[PDB]
Amino acid sequence: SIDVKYIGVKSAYVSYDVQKRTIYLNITNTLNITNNNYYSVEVENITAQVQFSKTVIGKARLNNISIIGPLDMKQIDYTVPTVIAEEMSYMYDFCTLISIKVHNIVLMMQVTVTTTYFGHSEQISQERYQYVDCG
Amino acid sequence: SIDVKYIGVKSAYVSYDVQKRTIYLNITNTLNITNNNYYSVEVENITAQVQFSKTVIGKARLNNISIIGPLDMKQIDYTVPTVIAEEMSYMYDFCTLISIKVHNIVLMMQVTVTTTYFGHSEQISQERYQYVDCG
Amino acid sequence: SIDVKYIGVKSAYVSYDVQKRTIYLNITNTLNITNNNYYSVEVENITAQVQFSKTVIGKARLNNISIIGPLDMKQIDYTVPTVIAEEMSYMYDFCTLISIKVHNIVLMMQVTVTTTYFGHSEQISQERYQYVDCG
Ligand SMILES: *[C@@H]1O[C@H](CO)[C@@H](O)[C@H](O)[C@H]1NC(C)=O
Ligand SMILES: *[C@@H]1O[C@H](CO)[C@@H](O)[C@H](O)[C@H]1NC(C)=O
Ligand SMILES: *[C@@H]1O[C@H](CO)[C@@H](O)[C@H](O)[C@H]1NC(C)=O
Ligand SMILES: *[C@@H]1O[C@H](CO)[C@@H](O)[C@H](O)[C@H]1NC(C)=O
Ligand SMILES: *[C@@H]1O[C@H](CO)[C@@H](O)[C@H](O)[C@H]1NC(C)=O
Ligand SMILES: *[C@@H]1O[C@H](CO)[C@@H](O)[C@H](O)[C@H]1NC(C)=O
Ligand SMILES: *[C@@H]1O[C@H](CO)[C@@H](O)[C@H](O)[C@H]1NC(C)=O
Ligand SMILES: *[C@@H]1O[C@H](CO)[C@@H](O)[C@H](O)[C@H]1NC(C)=O
Ligand SMILES: *[C@@H]1O[C@H](CO)[C@@H](O)[C@H](O)[C@H]1NC(C)=O
Ligand SMILES: *[C@@H]1O[C@H](CO)[C@@H](O)[C@H](O)[C@H]1NC(C)=O
Ligand SMILES: *[C@@H]1O[C@H](CO)[C@@H](O)[C@H](O)[C@H]1NC(C)=O
Ligand SMILES: *[C@@H]1O[C@H](CO)[C@@H](O)[C@H](O)[C@H]1NC(C)=O
Repeated sequence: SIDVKYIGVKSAYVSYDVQKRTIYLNITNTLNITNNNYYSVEVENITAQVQFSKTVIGKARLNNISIIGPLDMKQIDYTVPTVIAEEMSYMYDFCTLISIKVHNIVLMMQVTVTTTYFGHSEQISQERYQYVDCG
Repeated sequence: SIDVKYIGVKSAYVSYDVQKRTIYLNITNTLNITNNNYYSVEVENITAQVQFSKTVIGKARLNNISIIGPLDMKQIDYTVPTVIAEEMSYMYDFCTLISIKVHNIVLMMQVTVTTTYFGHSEQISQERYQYVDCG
Repeated sequence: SIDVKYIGVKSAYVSYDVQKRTIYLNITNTLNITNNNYYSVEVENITAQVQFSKTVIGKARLNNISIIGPLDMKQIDYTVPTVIAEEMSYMYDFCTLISIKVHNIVLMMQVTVTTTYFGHSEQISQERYQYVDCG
């Protein structure tokens, strides 16, 4: 990345801003902007690139061979009982939340067992989070 | 990365800002901006790049071979009972939260068993968090 | 990275700012800005790069071989009972939170078993945290 910007409200190169209930009288504004941008990003000069994978098996006895990749979830139990017994009561639940395994952003790249790779990998995440808002 | 910016409210190269209830009279503003940017990022000059992987097995006896990658979750139990018994009571739950395994940002890169790689890996995360807001 | 900036409210190269209830009279502002930026970042000059992995097995007897990567979670138990018995009572729970394994930012890079890599790895995280706000 080159230019990553997070701005809460207002982003401006030039901002002539006047707010409310304001007197803006007898103003002479002169502005000259000579802006130039030159970009040379991700230039590659490879005369020879070689990726080689070789597997050779000869008169071999293989048994009980197990290969497991990443992210192996096994024998997982969730138990969230919710028992509510009432007896001449006044129940007032305004905003009650029961969240189980809530995912917002899941970015996965090159999650493998055997990988051979060359170059650039980029991940960018921007957000403005707000889970619960009870007024 | 080159230029990473976090700004809460206002980002400006030039900001002529006037707020409320203001008198802005008899003003002469003159502005000249000669801005130049030159960027030479991620330039690679490789005459010869070689990646080599070789596996050779000869008259070999392999048994009980186990390979497990990362992120191995096994035999995980969650138990969150919620028993509520009422007897002539006044229940007032305004904002009650029960959160189990809540994920917001999960970025995964090159999570493997065997990896051969070359270059640049970049991860950028920006956020403005707010979980619970009870007014 | 080159330029990492965190700013709470206001970021400005030039800020002519006038607040409220202000008298701004008889002002002569003259501004000249000659700004130049030159960037030469991440330049690589490799005549020959070699990565080599070789495995050779000969008349070998292998047994009970176990390889486990990172992040191995096994036999994990969570138990959070919540028993509430009422008897002519007045329950007032404004903002009660029960959080179990709450993740906000999880960035993972090159979490492997065997890794061969070359270059640049960058991780940048910016946030403005606020978990609980009970007014
Ligand atoms: C604004 O400029 C004009 C022309 O220069 C002038 O006649 C006028 O009086 C100015 N305003 C005030 C409030 O003086
Ligand atoms: C920008 O404009 C102003 C306005 O008169 C002038 O004086 C200045 O020479 C200009 N600059 C360029 C680089 O054109
Ligand atoms: C890539 O092309 C040629 C061959 O290597 C080289 O002379 C040139 O300078 C390179 N270009 C850049 C932008 O580096
Ligand atoms: C391992 O080998 C034994 C006997 O050779 C077999 O009973 C067992 O099932 C094998 N393991 C697996 C996971 O299959
Ligand atoms: C603003 O400028 C004009 C012209 O120069 C002038 O006549 C006027 O009196 C000025 N304003 C005030 C409040 O003096
Ligand atoms: C910018 O503009 C002002 C306005 O008169 C001028 O005096 C100055 O020479 C200018 N500069 C350039 C670099 O153009
Ligand atoms: C890459 O290209 C040629 C070959 O190595 C070299 O002369 C040149 O200076 C390089 N370019 C840059 C921008 O470094
Ligand atoms: C290991 O080998 C024994 C006998 O050789 C077998 O019973 C067992 O199942 C093997 N282990 C696995 C995990 O399969
Ligand atoms: C502002 O400038 C003008 C012109 O130079 C002048 O006539 C006026 O009196 C000034 N303002 C005040 C409040 O003196
Ligand atoms: C910037 O502008 C001012 C305005 O008169 C001028 O005096 C100065 O020479 C200028 N500088 C450049 C570098 O252009
Ligand atoms: C890379 O390219 C050539 C080959 O090594 C070298 O002469 C040049 O100075 C290098 N470029 C940079 C920007 O260092
Ligand atoms: C280790 O070997 C014994 C006998 O050789 C076998 O019973 C056992 O299961 C092996 N271990 C594993 C983890 O398989």
